[PDB]
Amino acid sequence: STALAKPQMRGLLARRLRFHIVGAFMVSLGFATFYKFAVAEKRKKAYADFYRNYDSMKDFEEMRKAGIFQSAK
Amino acid sequence: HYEEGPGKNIPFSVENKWRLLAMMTLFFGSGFAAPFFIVRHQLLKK
Amino acid sequence: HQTHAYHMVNPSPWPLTGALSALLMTSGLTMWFHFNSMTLLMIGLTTNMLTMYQWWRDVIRESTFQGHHTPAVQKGLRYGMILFIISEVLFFTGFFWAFYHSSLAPTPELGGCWPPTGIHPLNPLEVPLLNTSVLLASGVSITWAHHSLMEGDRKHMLQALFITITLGVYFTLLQASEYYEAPFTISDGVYGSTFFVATGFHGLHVIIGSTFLIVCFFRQLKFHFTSNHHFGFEAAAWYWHFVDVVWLFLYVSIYWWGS
Amino acid sequence: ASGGGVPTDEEQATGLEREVMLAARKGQDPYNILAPKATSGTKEDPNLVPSITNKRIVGCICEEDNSTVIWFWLHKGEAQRCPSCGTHYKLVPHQLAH
Amino acid sequence: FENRVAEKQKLFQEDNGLPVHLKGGATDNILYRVTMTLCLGGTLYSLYCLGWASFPHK
Amino acid sequence: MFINRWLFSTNHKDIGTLYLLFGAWAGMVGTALSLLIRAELGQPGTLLGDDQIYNVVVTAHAFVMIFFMVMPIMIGGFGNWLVPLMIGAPDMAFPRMNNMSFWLLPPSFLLLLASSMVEAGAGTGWTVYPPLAGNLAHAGASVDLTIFSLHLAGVSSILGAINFITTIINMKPPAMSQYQTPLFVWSVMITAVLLLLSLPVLAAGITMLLTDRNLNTTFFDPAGGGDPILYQHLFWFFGHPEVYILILPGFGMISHIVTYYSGKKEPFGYMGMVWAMMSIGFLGFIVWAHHMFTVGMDVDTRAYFTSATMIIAIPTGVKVFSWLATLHGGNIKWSPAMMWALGFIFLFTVGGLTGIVLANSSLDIVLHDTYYVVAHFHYVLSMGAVFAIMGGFVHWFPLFSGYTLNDTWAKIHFAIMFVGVNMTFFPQHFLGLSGMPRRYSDYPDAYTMWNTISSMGSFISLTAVMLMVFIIWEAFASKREVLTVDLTTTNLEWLNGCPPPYHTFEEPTYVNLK
Amino acid sequence: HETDEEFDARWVTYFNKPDIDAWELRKGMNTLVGYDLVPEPKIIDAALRACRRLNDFASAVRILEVVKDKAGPHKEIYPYVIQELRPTLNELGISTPEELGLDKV
Amino acid sequence: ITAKPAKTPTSPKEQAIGLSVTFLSFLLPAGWVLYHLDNYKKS
Amino acid sequence: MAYPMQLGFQDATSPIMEELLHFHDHTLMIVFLISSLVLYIISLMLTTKLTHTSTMDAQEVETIWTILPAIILILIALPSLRILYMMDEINNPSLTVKTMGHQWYWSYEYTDYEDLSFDSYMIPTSELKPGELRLLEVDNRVVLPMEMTIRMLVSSEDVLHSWAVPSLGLKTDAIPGRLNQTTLMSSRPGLYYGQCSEICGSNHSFMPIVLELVPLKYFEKWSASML
Amino acid sequence: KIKNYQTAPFDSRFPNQNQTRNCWQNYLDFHRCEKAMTAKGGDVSVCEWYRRVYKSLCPISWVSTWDDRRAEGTFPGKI
Amino acid sequence: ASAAKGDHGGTGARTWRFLTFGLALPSVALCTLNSWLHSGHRERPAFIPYHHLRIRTKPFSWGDGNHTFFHNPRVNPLPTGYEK
Amino acid sequence: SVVKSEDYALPSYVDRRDYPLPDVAHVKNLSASQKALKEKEKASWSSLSIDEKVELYRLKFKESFAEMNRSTNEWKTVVGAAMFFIGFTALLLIWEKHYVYGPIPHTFEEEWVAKQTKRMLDMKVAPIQGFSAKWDYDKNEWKK
Amino acid sequence: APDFHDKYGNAVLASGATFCVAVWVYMATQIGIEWNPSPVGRVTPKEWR
Ligand code: HEA
Ligand SMILES: CCCCC/C=C/C/C=C\C/C=C/C/C=C\CCCC(=O)O[C@H](COC(=O)CCCCCCCCCCCCCCCCC)COP(=O)(O)OCCN
Ligand SMILES: CCCCC/C=C/C/C=C\C/C=C\C/C=C\CCCC(=O)O[C@H](COC(=O)CCCCCCCCCCCCCCCCC)COP(=O)(O)OCCN
Ligand SMILES: CCCCCC/C=C\CCCCCCCCCC(=O)O[C@H](COC(=O)CCCCCCCCCCCCCCC)COP(=O)(O)OC[C@@H](O)CO
Ligand SMILES: CCCCCCCCCCO[C@@H]1OC(CO)[C@@H](O[C@H]2O[C@H](CO)[C@@H](O)[C@H](O)[C@@H]2O)[C@@H](O)[C@H]1O
Ligand SMILES: [C-]#N
Ligand code: CUA
Ligand SMILES: [Cu+2]
Ligand SMILES: [Mg+2]
Ligand code: NA
Ligand SMILES: [Zn+2]
Repeated sequence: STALAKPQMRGLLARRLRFHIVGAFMVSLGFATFYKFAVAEKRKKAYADFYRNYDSMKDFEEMRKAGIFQSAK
Repeated sequence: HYEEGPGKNIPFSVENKWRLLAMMTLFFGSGFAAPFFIVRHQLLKK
Repeated sequence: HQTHAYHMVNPSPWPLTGALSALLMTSGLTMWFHFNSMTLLMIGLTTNMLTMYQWWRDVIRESTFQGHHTPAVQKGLRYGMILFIISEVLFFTGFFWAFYHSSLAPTPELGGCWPPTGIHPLNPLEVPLLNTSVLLASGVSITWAHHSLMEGDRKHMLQALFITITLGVYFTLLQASEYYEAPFTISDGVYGSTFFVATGFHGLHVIIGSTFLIVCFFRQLKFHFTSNHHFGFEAAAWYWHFVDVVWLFLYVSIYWWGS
Repeated sequence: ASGGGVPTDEEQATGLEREVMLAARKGQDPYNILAPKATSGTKEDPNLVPSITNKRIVGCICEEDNSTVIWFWLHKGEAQRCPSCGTHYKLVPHQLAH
Repeated sequence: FENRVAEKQKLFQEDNGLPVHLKGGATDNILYRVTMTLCLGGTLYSLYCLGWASFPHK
Repeated sequence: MFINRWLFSTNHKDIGTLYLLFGAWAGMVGTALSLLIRAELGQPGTLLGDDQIYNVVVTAHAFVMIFFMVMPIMIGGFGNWLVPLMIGAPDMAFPRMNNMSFWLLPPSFLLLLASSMVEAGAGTGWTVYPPLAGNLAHAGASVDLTIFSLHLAGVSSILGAINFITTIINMKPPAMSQYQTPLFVWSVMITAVLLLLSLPVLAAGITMLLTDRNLNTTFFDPAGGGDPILYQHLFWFFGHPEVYILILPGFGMISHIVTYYSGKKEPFGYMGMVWAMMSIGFLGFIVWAHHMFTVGMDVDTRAYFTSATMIIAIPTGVKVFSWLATLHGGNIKWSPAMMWALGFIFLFTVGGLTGIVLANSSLDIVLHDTYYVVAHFHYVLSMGAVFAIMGGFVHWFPLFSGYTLNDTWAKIHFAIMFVGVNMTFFPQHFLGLSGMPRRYSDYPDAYTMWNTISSMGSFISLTAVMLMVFIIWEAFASKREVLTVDLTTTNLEWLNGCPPPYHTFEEPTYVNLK
Repeated sequence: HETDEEFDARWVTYFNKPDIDAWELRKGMNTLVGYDLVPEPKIIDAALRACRRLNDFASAVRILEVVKDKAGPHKEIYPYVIQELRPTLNELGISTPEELGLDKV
Repeated sequence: ITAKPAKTPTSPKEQAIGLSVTFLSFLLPAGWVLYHLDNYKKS
Repeated sequence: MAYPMQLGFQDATSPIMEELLHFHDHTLMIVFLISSLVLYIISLMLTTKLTHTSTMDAQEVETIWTILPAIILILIALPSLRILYMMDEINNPSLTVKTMGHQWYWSYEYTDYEDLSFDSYMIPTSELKPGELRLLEVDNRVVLPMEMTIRMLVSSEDVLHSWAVPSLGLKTDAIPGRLNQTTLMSSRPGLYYGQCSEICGSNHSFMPIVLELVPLKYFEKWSASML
Repeated sequence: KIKNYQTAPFDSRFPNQNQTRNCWQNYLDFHRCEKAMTAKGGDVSVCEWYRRVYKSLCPISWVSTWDDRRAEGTFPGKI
Repeated sequence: ASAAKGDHGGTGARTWRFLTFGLALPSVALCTLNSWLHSGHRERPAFIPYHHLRIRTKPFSWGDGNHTFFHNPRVNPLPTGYEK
Repeated sequence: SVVKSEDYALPSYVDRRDYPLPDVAHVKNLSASQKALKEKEKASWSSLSIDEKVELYRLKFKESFAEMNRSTNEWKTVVGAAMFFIGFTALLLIWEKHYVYGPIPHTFEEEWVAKQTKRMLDMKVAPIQGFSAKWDYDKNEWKK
Repeated sequence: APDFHDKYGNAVLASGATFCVAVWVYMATQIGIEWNPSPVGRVTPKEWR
């Protein structure tokens, strides 16, 4: 036989809201970070790596040899 | 002056559920079937 | 029995006859344009006239004869008229927009200039100026009509209203002769197109406005208007000022600036 | 310059238009054109709500500028209270036509 | 002209249960039937015209 | 009796009921047309073997859904039944003109069906751009019949808009200001001001098209000094307000449904919701040329239309967050109407956010005239309007009929519809980003996968529509009559009973000024 | 607005009014459960005594049910409140919903 | 909302009939046109 | 061209297309955020028995949810407008090619020096050579020199059409009586496909665009041989 | 002769997307020039720059239509 | 502006009639003179078959299909020139 | 007990978590014993039995909080039935495939596709990320 | 007293799911639909010229 303490009784809904809006925000910043990493930076690097030593005459000659052009056999 | 109340404020009868079924079938059914028939008509024209 | 002041209207056939008349006139114009026949059109024009005649007859019955136009009813009618005229102003606006678009940037087909090569505009100082003085005058004589009616003066109401309608009719005959005399037609490129379709919708409104004033003339003759309750006359005066203002914009834009 | 010949509303208004005009001249409002002014709304001084029947819908705007209107049937008999603010209303039935 | 508004008012307020569009008497009924016959007749004619125009007249 | 009541009506409730029947019937037509579209596209190759017929189907699908299903239901249907009730008015201001707005619609629909039956149809797009819609590329009566159909539907909505404005301004209780009318009445008033101003501009532009086709005018024909682009400005100057016209009464109903099933007496931020609908209405007249970014437009005009277009998201998001804030702390009731309103909030957000991608004229150069645009508007507009209409319809069916629906069947229907519409339109984003044009009867083989899924989704929504019909049959077949409805104290339209009598507010409400 | 203490004190006074009628009792409880809080024991104690003065046993039990409901998933609140009220419950002969079998579905 | 029990209850069997009839009214006519589309195209 | 199951844009062929992909990535991040934040806040509102149904004060939370959106739109508009104006910047083309829309095929005119013009029609499916692309191939391709600034001018001789090549970020409507300009620069050789992008009637779906990008010297001999 | 033309350069009088007036102005200039020359006893070759520019810009069908209309007496611009 | 006159005590019937006869109808009589003076037929210009004028993309739905609705033989040439 | 439609304009009884004290008692007519119970209730509640307390509750109110808030198995019927109609949709799609659609173009045949795929690699379709980027031009196979 | 859901709930759920998965699997794999999946990792490129 012990008494129960007095729990918080006031502003329960507002407390739940405060708590989770902060979590909603953090999901967003830790996701922003992810999207910026798996998609956006991945793209800049794909393009940058592709073009760094890209040789367009060499690319053309391989296409020309493959027979793909009307204007160049 | 007019009938008032559930089932009386409408241009169609709901006195019998089967007659109602038939009418609703024709009413929504004609709307739905019309574009198929218009396309059939235009195909058959040439 | 109601204890508000609003009007509950007797069930009426005119909405349906008006709707069918719109279908006949549109079907009709189609038949005329494509199947060389005027029959549908003639029928929808006839039923349309009959619908307007009876529907407005009934409004006169409901008001002068039966007393349903309380202040609250009359106030709604004043909103409805104003809204109506707004919608007509937006309608002319799309024709003004067409005019300015084509005249501000004339394409090479026209000669690259406005008026186009080969178009000889009317002199805006001849019959168009006359038309302008006619419509402006009729806005002064209708305001005299309006004050006479409010001052209780029947004879001067009828006289000023008569002068107003004679000026509308003079405008319409002057315009019909201008149309006949013009060396350019509706088929003369976008100059003809914009000229005729804009001034032509304006002329139709002058005919409608004139008809509305003639309706008010006959009702006045029949003593329907009181010195304080005469919404039909107000509405026709508002619509009349609308037709005058549209003319002033046509005059300044098409006849003067576009010349 | 002038003359007469144009009827007045006093002469020629008829039906409900005439009725409203005649009542207005007596300061009365049988067609509900004006908004009623509130009493203090207590038990002892309730808002008095005329009706030609034994119930009438009341809309209570509890505080000035509320956008929410509180709606309820007021029935003949004891004063009722607005379920949002408690202000008191009492129905006062019957007549309008002699 | 004389003001015969009061007569018209007496006629259109007569307690006979008639709708306003028919309350002027027998002529209203005629004009009504002419209007409605032309409208319903013209509409059936437009349906006829549609049927005819729906097919090539080669 | 029948003819007096139903052909000669001067009653707002019965004319609202006729609009709902008319709009439900149009809906079955526009639905069949959309399933013909998706069947053509459901596998690579040709189904109809006739691409003029495909283009006529696409065109009719849009005009029917927009002019005959959505506008009649929202404004004629819910606006007639609910607006006079919600302000305690005895009817519309012009109850007899109201009946002609209704009856103009069957003739306008008949003209539309006539244009598809004569010649080869109008295969123009619902935008009806010349010269394709002119008398050389579309010779004969079909496009004129379409134009006349629009003229009648235009007259019907313009006289409707005059009726609603006047009714809402002039017929409230003497004590009720404008800032005391429910948000649905605000949404109808704003919609009507836009109808009033925009439809006469369409009427002027399609009239010019009619005279170019039949009186040798050359407004849009460069051989007479005309310009096809001028028609596009006239059309979109109406067409943008038109899109807000189609959704604003939906936002009005949404606000009432969210408030009601949250157990709340009022929406959150009422004056913010008013402000948002007014700002959207105002700004809806200055963004139209974002429909024309590939026409050959100067750059500064492009920068301005991109920016004015973005600014509209601001008032639109206030409304989304205010619906969330209305739900917040609610005693949430999971009725079928609440599910429709929640599905609305989610679909509308998705579609408004692809709108934001599109606002960027530089990205729109590549997305314009592709399925990315079809995906935008079937989310924000199409499903947004349909979900609000289904929400409103389930919520207020017992009010209009005096009978209840089966809530379980109605939950089932929502669920099927939500899967169908997402399976139909989500894949079209992929099709549009990868470059599939819109208005196509067939596609390069790479696009097969998403087309196939999209066409299959379309049949799932068919099944939901057939179920909807049976659900409405079941309610009228069983006749469970309504006894009690909660929250009448802040939902005046329910307070005269279910259904309410033919004449309500014969004695007006009593409201004190104080 | 006001402190928690002033809010609670105003509610206490509301329900302590000796001649509170049945209408006021309902208006006060139905307004109060709109707030984001479970009412302090001293507010519920005043409402319960108002039930006594109005000879309404059933409403006292209903008041206990709605306290429990206002706590949502905070299962510690209701047992604490009942603990705090137990002298008043004893004094007035009010059985709890659980003692009545009225917590069973 | 509360309501009375149905005045004319519609049993599971009657539901099954109203539902089948409703689905057939949409399916058969369109099914018939689509099934014969070849016949239209070359005719 | 697009490939099976593609989710996003075709890979960029020009620096301007590449810019647009990075700008779409920025935008769609934001789009994702917002939509997720929303779906989420919503499920939050809907998953508690706790209630609070009395009047709530709005003018405060309205600040956040008007200002935050305005900020976000500015974070989209800034790079949006920079791209818009960058693409509008003067560039000095070495070549102008006209294309004219027709029902249903494209004609091309290269008249800086000689009168070279020809018509470009879709290859019918039954005439495709093995390994060619249904609806995409043409008899005569638009040969152009790679790595050079080209001015395209676009018009029509009948109804509207629209000349599009998604991998280059290009779409310019083809309007009769009007001459619309766009510039094109391919960083690579190869074959680049688009499709008519304004509804122009029965065969809107079947008048594609195929660009053939090769070294200048091959373009010049191809030109000479097409006279 | 101060030439060496690849294509028509940027013309700040016609900087935007619609190049119709660029084409038309050059077509006019060329023919105005050729008229001023072939009249007053001089050389059409001073007109060559406008000829090159309108040829580069203008659709063949426009040039062709405008040439027919000058022959017919129905060309609406002032030369 | 304030025009160049006076009255303004009240704007009544007498004032508006004074304006109708003293200002408005006299303007109309002045304009009618200035018109029925500059009227008399002007010399019709040489016919040139400009392709932006006399448009015919569809026959008009009256007459022989080639005459405008208010065709004036004197001053409206057909696509092939003025009539006989 | 019995509620009537023609009572719509009168305060009514409701069970709602958020409106605990509704505007009228659930039972308003009392039998002789129910009237003696209401009398008894004017005296100390300690002298009421448990049964009598319950009976007083059930006179004032229809359902308890626990009764009115109980969860249900309805979701199973909703999710099962929706999957049933979705499954039924597949049957329409099987029918449409069997009777409406003919053969799709020859460009989807396996050998056509292999040749097209080589050509797309030869022309280096989407060489940065989308397509050819995924082919190994050295090892002559798809990147693992 | 058990309602419709208590009595049929479990069976509606189970067979609804079973039925839906079976028929969509059949439609997807057994009747000749060409989904046109990526060749990547699945098609061996073949000489076309
Ligand atoms: C319901 C009708 C509706 C609505 C509401 C919208 C809303 C918007 N539309 Fe759309 N739109 C169409 C119907 C609609 N549209 C139609 C039918 C078409 C094409 C028609 C055709 O060609 O046939 C179309 C086409 C269209 C185009 C032309 C694409 C093209 O053809 O190339 C463009 C581009 O600017 C556009 C942009 C937008 C935007 C920015 C909104 C906004 O008003 C959306 C704003 C809403 C949100 C953004 C979600 C809510 C907000 C938040 C959660 C707050 C915070 C948000 C941010 C900070 C971004 N739309
Ligand atoms: C092809 C041609 C076609 C023309 C088209 C027609 C349209 C016009 C319409 C109709 C106009 C008809 C006029 C009616 C005339 C008589 C109405 C009878 C009423 C009357 O007699 O009004 C009198 C004035 O009338 C009057 O001079 C009437 C005077 C008319 C004035 C106009 C004439 C111009 C006068 C020349 C002077 C010009 C110099 C002007 C310089 C200054 C201007 C700024 C005032 O008298 P009273 O004592 O106050 O009356 C009390 C009870 N009636
Ligand atoms: C006398 C001045 C007042 C003008 C009224 C004149 C009467 C003729 C008929 C009614 C016209 C009124 C509406 C305006 C419509 C278009 C053209 C009207 C202007 C006009 O009358 O133009 C005439 C051409 O008429 C033509 O083609 C006429 C072709 C007549 C058929 C008109 C076609 C009607 C189609 C209109 C559909 C309107 C849709 C509007 C809907 C409202 C929005 C819902 C000009 O004659 P012209 O020989 O070319 O040139 C003169 C050279 N001597
Ligand atoms: C050859 C001619 C054919 C042309 C076709 C169309 C032409 C004719 C239309 C001309 C308009 C006639 C309108 C007459 C309306 C008479 C009814 C009337 O005027 O009704 C009044 C109410 O106003 C009311 O409804 C006001 C109602 C306003 C209607 C005005 C509408 C203008 C109509 C335009 C229609 C075409 C639109 C434009 C097309 C591009 C009655 O109230 P009071 O006057 O206060 O009287 C009561 C007092 O007596 C009591 O003491
Ligand atoms: C876009 C939405 C469309 C949804 C898909 C509709 C799917 C279910 C449709 C069922 O419809 C029918 O089925 C037939 C066969 O299954 C048809 O009979 C045809 O087939 C026969 C046998 O193959 C013959 O017995 C007949 O004479 C006959 O014409 C045909 O009439 C039709 O009504
Ligand atoms: C946006 N339309
Ligand atoms: Cu050419 Cu579409
Ligand atoms: Cu828009
Ligand atoms: Mg386009
Ligand atoms: Na196809
Ligand atoms: Zn109150």
